[PDB]
Amino acid sequence: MLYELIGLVRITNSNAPKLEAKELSSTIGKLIIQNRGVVRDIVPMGIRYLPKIMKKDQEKHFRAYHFLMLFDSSAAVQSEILRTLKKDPRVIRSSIVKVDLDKQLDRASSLHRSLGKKSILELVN
Amino acid sequence: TPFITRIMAELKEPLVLSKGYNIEEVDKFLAAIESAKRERIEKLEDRREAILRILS
Amino acid sequence: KIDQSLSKKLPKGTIYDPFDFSMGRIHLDRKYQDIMKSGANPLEFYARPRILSRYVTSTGRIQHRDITGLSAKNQRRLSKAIRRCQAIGLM
RNA sequence: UAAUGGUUUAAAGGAUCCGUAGAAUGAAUUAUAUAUAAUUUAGAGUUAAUAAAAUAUAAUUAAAGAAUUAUAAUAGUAAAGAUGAAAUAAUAAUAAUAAUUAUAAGACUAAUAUAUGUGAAAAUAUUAAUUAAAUAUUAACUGACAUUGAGGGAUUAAAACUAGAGUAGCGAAACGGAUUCGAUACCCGUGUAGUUCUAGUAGUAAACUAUGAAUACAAUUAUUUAUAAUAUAUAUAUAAAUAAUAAAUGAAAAUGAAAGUAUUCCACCUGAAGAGUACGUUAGCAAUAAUGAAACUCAAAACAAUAGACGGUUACAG
Ligand SMILES: [Mg+2]
Ligand SMILES: [Mg+2]
Ligand SMILES: [Mg+2]
Ligand SMILES: [Mg+2]
Ligand SMILES: [Mg+2]
Ligand SMILES: [Mg+2]
Ligand SMILES: [Mg+2]
Ligand SMILES: [Mg+2]
Ligand SMILES: [Mg+2]
Ligand SMILES: [Mg+2]
Ligand SMILES: [Mg+2]
Ligand SMILES: [Mg+2]
Ligand SMILES: [Mg+2]
Ligand SMILES: [Mg+2]
Ligand SMILES: [Mg+2]
Ligand SMILES: [Mg+2]
Ligand SMILES: [Mg+2]
Ligand SMILES: [Mg+2]
Ligand SMILES: [Mg+2]
Repeated sequence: MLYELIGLVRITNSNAPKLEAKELSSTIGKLIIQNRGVVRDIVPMGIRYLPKIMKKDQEKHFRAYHFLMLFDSSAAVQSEILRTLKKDPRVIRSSIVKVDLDKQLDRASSLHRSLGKKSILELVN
Repeated sequence: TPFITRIMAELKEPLVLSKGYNIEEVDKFLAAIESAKRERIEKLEDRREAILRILS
Repeated sequence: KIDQSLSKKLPKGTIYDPFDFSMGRIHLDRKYQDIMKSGANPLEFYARPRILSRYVTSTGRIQHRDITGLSAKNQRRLSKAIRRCQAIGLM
């Protein structure tokens, strides 16, 4: 199954805000690939202000580093990834949505599919 | 009953691919793509492994 | 000067009639005054708060189909996308 | 001496579907005596392909959001709350109410929205995932394998019960304050059970479209809705739904593709009251649920419509 994760990583280190998101992506990608998975995209969204002052665990956030990860993995490991995301202080919000592959093996992320690039092959041409 | 068990076991075999693919055909097809590209190695192994993981 | 509402600006290169120089024309203009109104699937914009913040109110209430003018399918998809965006910490 | 009947509203559709028997019913051609046989694909199915969000439904797991209540603080001051107006044994000088923060807990799901839809019905609209089901059209395949369905089975709102958790709000009962001739009520305050979750029991609702299911057919229009084209235009064709109808039916109201024309199968009704009562039986922890009489009494009783009268009924004028 193809899945699209959209994480909202915290940025406490002001001088290098991307520092957290990089190691988040590294951890999740390592898990996926070591569990017979594949990572198709790690599309970075930017630093953005959250709509509200969201309180993950016992610390309040007003902004976060948004990032998207498109990855092919099985249901069990996808649940495991969601579990690790939900119990990580670094992550404020997380969400994994399926991308249906009944038509096409190759499919771009939601952002590129919205821009018009239906599959990764268009995105690389 | 033998039939149900054999069918389920054949489903559970390794290198079994979904969406009507066969591993023998897939390997031969990938080799044919590479030979045709020549006629007109670890990176190709990674491409093969990615394909087999997606189609597993 | 006069209020711009009471006056009519005839565009450039357009034909006109004497009727156009009248309050009837302005009144008739008042009475007879996009991305989702297309093949695009609104459910692909669930991670794009800027696009689908156009189809909500200042307080965030999804606009009725009478307002958005979308098809029933695209109204349903847009509402689903907006709710999903609200759930995933965007919006 | 009326069934040459009925069941939306007069008595009467089973809550729903699944399905067993049916001494119920049920396609086509040919041959031989209603059957047998061989053939066929129009019903009913299976598997793919293609298109579409098969998004909605069911279970499970993981999340989000506004608010409420309580607790603690901060500053600030005399009232607050409720009502038609007031008052409450437990609002406030022990600093309340209001405001601003911070913690905690339950329950619920604003907009979209039409329940459009999905589901057999009951139900079901905050998000995500897993699993399961559900669409149309083509291709190929089976060759009547179908329909309905007594008994039976399964599921089944709200209330209720048995255990164990939870209990913020709401709130039977109870206790008080009002109102009143009286209050046993409406209104106000505390508020137990319940409402929540887990495992069960129970199987009832105006479980309603007050309308059982299937099949064949019948004149139009307008909308959508979903496909298939053809080059926004064909006011584009083919389906379903919705709305208004023709005909038909009907006591009418009205129904309207069924309450029409027909066929098949099942359920149910036979004046009112006694009575969904008593007794018995079965089931259930119970509450109860199912099944379900008779005597006695009467010439009633009901439905639709008509014209008034009336209304602490609307609007408009004068
Ligand atoms: Mg007779
Ligand atoms: Mg009645
Ligand atoms: Mg009746
Ligand atoms: Mg019924
Ligand atoms: Mg009934
Ligand atoms: Mg809503
Ligand atoms: Mg049946
Ligand atoms: Mg309900
Ligand atoms: Mg209960
Ligand atoms: Mg208990
Ligand atoms: Mg409680
Ligand atoms: Mg109360
Ligand atoms: Mg009274
Ligand atoms: Mg009370
Ligand atoms: Mg039960
Ligand atoms: Mg009862
Ligand atoms: Mg009943
Ligand atoms: Mg009748
Ligand atoms: Mg009884």
